[PDB]
Amino acid sequence: MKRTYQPNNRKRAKTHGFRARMKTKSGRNILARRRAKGRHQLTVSD
Amino acid sequence: SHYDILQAPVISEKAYSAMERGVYSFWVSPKATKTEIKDAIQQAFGVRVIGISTMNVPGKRKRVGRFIGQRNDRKKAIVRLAEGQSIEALAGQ
RNA sequence: CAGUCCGCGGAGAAGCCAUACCGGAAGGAGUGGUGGAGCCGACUGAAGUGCGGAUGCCGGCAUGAGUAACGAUAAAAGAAGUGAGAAUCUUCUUCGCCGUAAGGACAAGGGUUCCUGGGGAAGGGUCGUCCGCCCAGGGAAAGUCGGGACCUAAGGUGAGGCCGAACGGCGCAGCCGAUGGACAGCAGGUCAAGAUUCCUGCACCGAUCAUGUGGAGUGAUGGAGGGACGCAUUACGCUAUCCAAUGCCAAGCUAUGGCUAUGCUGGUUGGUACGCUCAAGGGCGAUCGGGUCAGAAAAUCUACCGGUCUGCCUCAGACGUAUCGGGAGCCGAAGUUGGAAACGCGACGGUGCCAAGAAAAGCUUCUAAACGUUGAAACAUGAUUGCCCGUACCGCAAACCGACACAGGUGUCCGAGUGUCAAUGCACUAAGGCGCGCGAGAGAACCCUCGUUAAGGAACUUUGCAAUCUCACCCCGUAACUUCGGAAGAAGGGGUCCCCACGCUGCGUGGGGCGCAGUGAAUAGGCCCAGGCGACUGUUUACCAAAAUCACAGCACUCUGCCAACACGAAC
RNA sequence: CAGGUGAGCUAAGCAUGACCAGGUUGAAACCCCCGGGGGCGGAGGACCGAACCGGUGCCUGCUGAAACAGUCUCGGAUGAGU
RNA sequence: UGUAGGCGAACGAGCCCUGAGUAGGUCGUUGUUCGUGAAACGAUGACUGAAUCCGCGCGGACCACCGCGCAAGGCUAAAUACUCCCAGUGACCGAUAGCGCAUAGUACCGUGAGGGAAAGGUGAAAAGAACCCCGGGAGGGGAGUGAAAGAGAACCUGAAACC
RNA sequence: AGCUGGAGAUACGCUUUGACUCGGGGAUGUCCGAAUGGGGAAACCCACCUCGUAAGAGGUAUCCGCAAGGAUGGGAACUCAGGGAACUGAAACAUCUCAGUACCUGAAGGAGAAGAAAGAGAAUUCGAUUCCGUUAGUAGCGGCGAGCGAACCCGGAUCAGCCC
Ligand SMILES: [Mg+2]
Ligand SMILES: [Mg+2]
Ligand SMILES: [Mg+2]
Ligand SMILES: [Mg+2]
Ligand SMILES: [Mg+2]
Ligand SMILES: [Mg+2]
Ligand SMILES: [Mg+2]
Ligand SMILES: [Mg+2]
Ligand SMILES: [Mg+2]
Ligand SMILES: [Mg+2]
Ligand SMILES: [Mg+2]
Ligand SMILES: [Mg+2]
Ligand SMILES: [Mg+2]
Ligand SMILES: [Mg+2]
Ligand SMILES: [Mg+2]
Ligand SMILES: [Mg+2]
Ligand SMILES: [Mg+2]
Ligand SMILES: [Mg+2]
Ligand SMILES: [Mg+2]
Ligand SMILES: [Mg+2]
Ligand SMILES: [Mg+2]
Ligand SMILES: [Mg+2]
Ligand SMILES: [Mg+2]
Ligand SMILES: [Mg+2]
Ligand SMILES: [Mg+2]
Ligand SMILES: [Mg+2]
Ligand SMILES: [Mg+2]
Ligand SMILES: [Mg+2]
Ligand SMILES: [Mg+2]
Ligand SMILES: [Mg+2]
Ligand SMILES: [Mg+2]
Ligand SMILES: [Mg+2]
Ligand SMILES: [Mg+2]
Ligand SMILES: [Mg+2]
Ligand SMILES: [Mg+2]
Ligand SMILES: [Mg+2]
Ligand SMILES: [Mg+2]
Ligand SMILES: [Mg+2]
Ligand SMILES: [Mg+2]
Ligand SMILES: [Mg+2]
Ligand SMILES: [Mg+2]
Ligand SMILES: [Mg+2]
Ligand SMILES: [Mg+2]
Ligand SMILES: [Mg+2]
Ligand SMILES: [Mg+2]
Ligand SMILES: [Mg+2]
Ligand SMILES: [Mg+2]
Ligand SMILES: [Mg+2]
Ligand SMILES: [Mg+2]
Ligand SMILES: [Mg+2]
Ligand SMILES: [Mg+2]
Ligand SMILES: [Mg+2]
Ligand SMILES: [Mg+2]
Ligand SMILES: [Mg+2]
Ligand SMILES: [Mg+2]
Ligand SMILES: [Mg+2]
Ligand SMILES: [Mg+2]
Ligand SMILES: [Mg+2]
Ligand SMILES: [Mg+2]
Ligand SMILES: [Mg+2]
Ligand SMILES: [Mg+2]
Ligand SMILES: [Mg+2]
Ligand SMILES: [Mg+2]
Ligand SMILES: [Mg+2]
Ligand SMILES: [Mg+2]
Ligand SMILES: [Mg+2]
Ligand SMILES: [Mg+2]
Ligand SMILES: [Mg+2]
Ligand SMILES: [Mg+2]
Ligand SMILES: [Mg+2]
Ligand SMILES: [Mg+2]
Ligand SMILES: [Mg+2]
Ligand SMILES: [Mg+2]
Ligand SMILES: [Mg+2]
Ligand SMILES: [Mg+2]
Ligand SMILES: [Mg+2]
Ligand SMILES: [Mg+2]
Ligand SMILES: [Mg+2]
Ligand SMILES: [Mg+2]
Ligand SMILES: [Mg+2]
Ligand SMILES: [Mg+2]
Ligand SMILES: [Mg+2]
Ligand SMILES: [Mg+2]
Ligand SMILES: [Mg+2]
Ligand SMILES: [Mg+2]
Ligand SMILES: [Mg+2]
Ligand SMILES: [Mg+2]
Ligand SMILES: [Mg+2]
Ligand SMILES: [Mg+2]
Ligand SMILES: [Mg+2]
Ligand SMILES: [Mg+2]
Ligand SMILES: [Mg+2]
Ligand SMILES: [Mg+2]
Ligand SMILES: [Mg+2]
Repeated sequence: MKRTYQPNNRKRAKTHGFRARMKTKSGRNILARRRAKGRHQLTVSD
Repeated sequence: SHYDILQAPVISEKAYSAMERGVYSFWVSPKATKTEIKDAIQQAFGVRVIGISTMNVPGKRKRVGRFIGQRNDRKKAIVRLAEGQSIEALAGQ
C-alpha cells in the first residue's frame, strides 16, 4: 500500500537543494530565513 | 611536496600478508590522484611502481557520551612494484 | 518584592513534618522532628498576589489488572556443548514448510547494518551466554563493467534579441540534461570479510616514441552517406539448457523376503589458438559519362539522368588437434549416443497491417583553407602510458517506503525436475532457503476457519445471501432469435485406469483385469426461460456507491479565409 | 486576505526504455471445385486463463497483522493496455 | 582580588540676460481635514500649449485692488529613527519563572517551506570510598575519608497523589 | 612564572637569553558561497593561457567607462521608494474604515529622509530642513453615519548655507 515518501536523491536535491533555492528570490529568502533562525542544516544539501 | 601525501602505512594482517608478496599499501590524502601518489612513492622510496589501485573509505560513524559523529574519511591506496621491490626494509621485524 | 527600623542565626535560618494551643474569620503562635544557610516581627510602598472546576496546561502517580494480548495454524523432537543462570545460543541426527520462491542477481534507496574478537544495561513483544543491538579493530582495489573526460530527446538554460510597475515573463544559435545512441577481455583462483577490479593464464583498446617497410599526400566546427528505429505473425539452422540409456568414469556396499549386477550413487566440459574440415541463415549489384538549374562555393564524395557484364563476402554454431583451466573424488578419472529446446544468437530474415513508427556524435566518404611534396597516409614489431567517480552489506525486505525485527507495498533479470494435451498452471520435490523471537497444559459455554450429516429439500429469507451442486481433455449432439459473424462451452449424452496382441509416425482396433470409485489426490464452468436499462470493449467516487453514471464510433446544429475562430498570458 | 512551500502521494501531459505463460477461435486477402464447398492463411478495442493491472459478494478484521487489509469469490487478461 | 587616588607605551583608534515641449488648460485621477463638494493648489497618464521685468505664480470657484514670492539645474553636517553588538543599572525573573535554549534552533516532527523540547545543585576541598563480606552482575553491609556517608556519585532539600 | 583549549585522562615536553596570557599590527589562509575560466544536484567535475625543470604560482564572468578604477552579494531593527490587502468596525453592507496597516519588491547608510521659499500666512510679520511640547480633538472631513483630523502663532533640541 504505497506510501507518500518514495525517496529519490536526484529529486530530493533537484528540488530543495541549495543551488535550486538560490535560483529564485524566494529561495534566497528561504536561505537567509534559515541562517537567521540559525539552523544547523539550512538545506537538504546540509 | 609528497611526503605530506602519505598519511600513514596501512597496518593490519592483510596489508602485512600482501607486504610479504611485494605489494605495499598506505592511506593517502583523499584529495590525492593516482598519478601524484605513484610519483610520491617513486620519490619517497626510489622504487619504480608497476601497478596501482585506490579506494576512498568513509570513516566509521562512532559516538561517545551520546555525542554521535562522523570520523575522518580515508583513502586507501595499494601499489605493486617491479622486481626491485622490498621498499625500505620496514616490514614486520 | 522595596524603603526604614527591630533584631535572629553552624549551641543552627528558611523550607518540610506532627500537634489537644490562640483570635470572630482569612489566619497566627508554642513545643517537638528533619533540614543545613539564610530569615522572622513592626510601619510604609508597589504587585505577574490568594484556585476545584475552564472535555483547562506541564507534570507525576492511580483505576481497568496481573486483565487483552505476544503480530499469520509452514508443527517440532532427542542428544551433546557453553554457561553464574538455557524451552530459546552453538553443533549433530531425524521432522515439517516455500521452491516463477518463501532460491539467486541487480536498481533504487539505506549507510558500516559486512568480517573478527569482545559485551549483556537498554532495543529483541518471553528468555538470552545470541543479534541487523553496545565496544574496539579490519574489509571496500578497474585503461576494457556503470557514469565522467563523447552525443543528443522532453525538459531546463540561455551573450545577442522580444516584452513587462518592480522581482521578472519569453527567447534563435550554443549549452546542460539518460530513461536512449556510442565504446576495448574472457576463462579460472582465493582473505574471516572485496572481485569482468587483485592474483594466474592468455587477449584487446587508444595514445607517444623508436626500428623498418612505405618512401609521399594529409585530407576540416562545411557537403554527402550511414547511424535511423512501428506492430502482429511466421519459415530454416543453432546455442544456452534439460531428459534417456546395459555409453564411459569414479566409490563402495549390500543384508530386511529378494537383487550380487544389466543393482544402487555421483560425474559425464569452460576459454583460447590453428584448420585445403561440416554449416543453415544473412549482406551485396558494378563502373564510364552528361547537365547545371540540386547539396553555400568547392569536390575525385552524394543526388538526377542516360551507356555499359547464378557470382562475391560472411560466419551463428558444430567437428578435429593443441593447450590452459575446471572436474567427481582418494593429487585428479571419464568425458559417449539419441532426443527436447528458448523471448537468446544467426539477422538490420519473410510476410501481412495502418494507427505510418526520435535526435546527435562516434563512423565511411569529399573537397576549402593550410601544411608539404628526398625524414607522408598506412602497416609491422618493440617499448612506454593508461586519469576521476561507483563497487562492503540489505536489496519482494528484520537492513528501502509503511511512527514497529509491521500479514501491506517496491522497477528489471535468471528461476531445475516428475506427472498432467500445453504452460511461468496444479501437486510433490533438487539446489538453496526457512519453522514466521512467549511457551507449556487442558480438552467447558461461546467465537473464528473447517469436515461429514437420517428423512425433507429453499419450507429459510428482503433476496438461494452463503454453502453445496457443476469442473479439465475427447467423441456425439444442441433451440427461439440473428446485424448471418453469433447466441454456443446452449442445452443434453458418452468416454477417461492397468495389462496383452495388432495397425499407424502416442493414438485407434480388439480382448482381458481391478475397485465403491478410473482428469481416482490438486488446480478446472451450475444451467434454462422471461423482462427493465445501457448497443457493444472500456472509464469512475485513493478509504461505505462500478451502476442504468461517464466516455465511445455514428449523427446534428453552429462557428472559423488563417498573425483562423478558440484558449494560457504583467505583454503590439 | 498576503507571500511563499509542495506533482517524491495522486490527477494528466511529454521524452525515452521496458513487460503481457500457456491454450481456444479461425476475418480478409490468395488458390482450386459448383455467393456456396475445400485448402491456405493468421485478423481482431475476439474467447479462456498465469503473472501483472482492478477490486464484484459474503465473512473476518473493528483499542486491527494493516490509519482501508486478509482468506475465499470475482472484472480485464494485444489494448482506450501495464 | 580590589576600591579611592596616581602613573601608563614602540605601533593603536578618536571632529540685451535669469532654467519651457513647461507654466497653464481639457479629459482620467489623486495628497494634505479635502469622499466633487462652491473645490483653489500641488501631482502625473492622454491631447494641447504661454509670458518676459511696464514679466510671471499664489492668496481655496471667479473678478478688481491689495500683499507674499521668482518655479521648470544641483550639493549640503547637526538635532531625528533603530539596536545584530558592548558597558552600566533594576520596589526584573530565579529552573512550569525568565530568551525556545542555565544553551539547542540541538534532539525530535515534516518531501518541503517550516515547526520544535525537557534542562540544573556531592562536598569546604575529591579527601570521590583502600580493604573485607553476600552476589556474574547490579545492588547492598562493614571499614575507613569527612564536620555530616541522617553527604556516596539515581549524590541539597525531598511536600502530594500513589505503592 | 607558569604553560601544554573546554576536557575533568596518561604520556611526550615548552619555559627567567621572557614562555603563557593580554592589547597592536603583519604572513599564511584548502573547497563552496555574489562565485566570477566552463559545468553543476553548493562544498564537487572538466579545461585553456602565460612562469616554463618539476613539484608549485598567476590569469581566464558580466556592467560602466580609453584609462585608472568602480559595481554585482550580505546586513537584526531603523530609512526612502515602486506595488499594494483582508479579516474588522460600521451591531447587515457597497461609499467609508480597518490602512497606505500587514506583505512583496528596489536603493542605501550608520543612519536615512528632507532642506536654503514662484513658501506659510493676514501682522504690509515670518525667512531653510528635520524632531519634541503645544495650539487641539480647535478648524474641518464624514451613507455629515462608524468615525477620520490638520496647520499657523508660541515654547525648546539643532541651527551653516553653499554651488552651476
Ligand atoms: Mg502512506
Ligand atoms: Mg552534498
Ligand atoms: Mg591495477
Ligand atoms: Mg550509555
Ligand atoms: Mg535549631
Ligand atoms: Mg500553623
Ligand atoms: Mg554550609
Ligand atoms: Mg527571600
Ligand atoms: Mg494571576
Ligand atoms: Mg467555581
Ligand atoms: Mg484541575
Ligand atoms: Mg495528565
Ligand atoms: Mg478472562
Ligand atoms: Mg489470553
Ligand atoms: Mg491478533
Ligand atoms: Mg532444539
Ligand atoms: Mg545421548
Ligand atoms: Mg560446565
Ligand atoms: Mg540473568
Ligand atoms: Mg557430537
Ligand atoms: Mg529473493
Ligand atoms: Mg547506492
Ligand atoms: Mg554478522
Ligand atoms: Mg562476530
Ligand atoms: Mg540483556
Ligand atoms: Mg527481555
Ligand atoms: Mg536464533
Ligand atoms: Mg576505481
Ligand atoms: Mg586488468
Ligand atoms: Mg560508458
Ligand atoms: Mg527560460
Ligand atoms: Mg540528455
Ligand atoms: Mg543506460
Ligand atoms: Mg564495451
Ligand atoms: Mg586463505
Ligand atoms: Mg562475495
Ligand atoms: Mg511481442
Ligand atoms: Mg536404469
Ligand atoms: Mg580520394
Ligand atoms: Mg523477460
Ligand atoms: Mg554537437
Ligand atoms: Mg556483491
Ligand atoms: Mg556503498
Ligand atoms: Mg502505520
Ligand atoms: Mg514485512
Ligand atoms: Mg524457465
Ligand atoms: Mg517448472
Ligand atoms: Mg511438466
Ligand atoms: Mg505454483
Ligand atoms: Mg533472505
Ligand atoms: Mg524458528
Ligand atoms: Mg469454514
Ligand atoms: Mg442432510
Ligand atoms: Mg430434488
Ligand atoms: Mg417465512
Ligand atoms: Mg432469489
Ligand atoms: Mg437487494
Ligand atoms: Mg452464492
Ligand atoms: Mg428463422
Ligand atoms: Mg449458425
Ligand atoms: Mg458443454
Ligand atoms: Mg467391480
Ligand atoms: Mg468403467
Ligand atoms: Mg482424480
Ligand atoms: Mg480438494
Ligand atoms: Mg454499459
Ligand atoms: Mg470483455
Ligand atoms: Mg469507494
Ligand atoms: Mg465498492
Ligand atoms: Mg506577434
Ligand atoms: Mg480482448
Ligand atoms: Mg461468447
Ligand atoms: Mg480505479
Ligand atoms: Mg466471466
Ligand atoms: Mg483633473
Ligand atoms: Mg458622499
Ligand atoms: Mg524555561
Ligand atoms: Mg520543576
Ligand atoms: Mg527554541
Ligand atoms: Mg539527529
Ligand atoms: Mg548504586
Ligand atoms: Mg544514605
Ligand atoms: Mg539526605
Ligand atoms: Mg553515587
Ligand atoms: Mg549546601
Ligand atoms: Mg536529595
Ligand atoms: Mg582541569
Ligand atoms: Mg564555479
Ligand atoms: Mg554560476
Ligand atoms: Mg460588521
Ligand atoms: Mg466585509
Ligand atoms: Mg511594511
Ligand atoms: Mg525592504
Ligand atoms: Mg543594498
